[PDB]
Amino acid sequence: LSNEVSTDEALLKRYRKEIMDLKKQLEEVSLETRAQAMEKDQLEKERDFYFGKLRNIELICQENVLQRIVDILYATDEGFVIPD
Amino acid sequence: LSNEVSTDEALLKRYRKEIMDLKKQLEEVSLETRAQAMEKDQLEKERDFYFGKLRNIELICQENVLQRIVDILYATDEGFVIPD
Repeated sequence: LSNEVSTDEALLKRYRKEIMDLKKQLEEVSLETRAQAMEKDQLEKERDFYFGKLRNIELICQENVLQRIVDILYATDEGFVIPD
Repeated sequence: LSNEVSTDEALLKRYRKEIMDLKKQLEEVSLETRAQAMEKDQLEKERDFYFGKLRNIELICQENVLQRIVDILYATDEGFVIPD
């Protein structure tokens, strides 16, 4: 329990300022989340853009230099690998 | 200007509840932003994982079925294309 004895007007003024600051923060974080979501969608489109080529390259090597192109498709690259 | 005449205690109680709700919202949006940032990093690693294969496949086709593998690398795929 604080030993400060504030007036009711001063505490109301403090609460209005905290509410104002919290609303400003909430809208800023919400707008940043929207911008980060759009950059996340762009990264996903680029990922699917790249994978669409690897998938078609695998189909070309399947029906038949061409050999080690397959090894790259299923190679472990820095902790990640495409399973069978 | 509202025609309501509230007591100072009732308005303080209302302000404390709004501050409590705003702080809860701010922490929830902040935690969601952290989770979305981790999923965004995973998408970026997967994108770079895929591109690392396309880059090495281009190097293999450069030094020399192999023909149309290059066409796929530089093909326009649903509004996106890798420039020269």
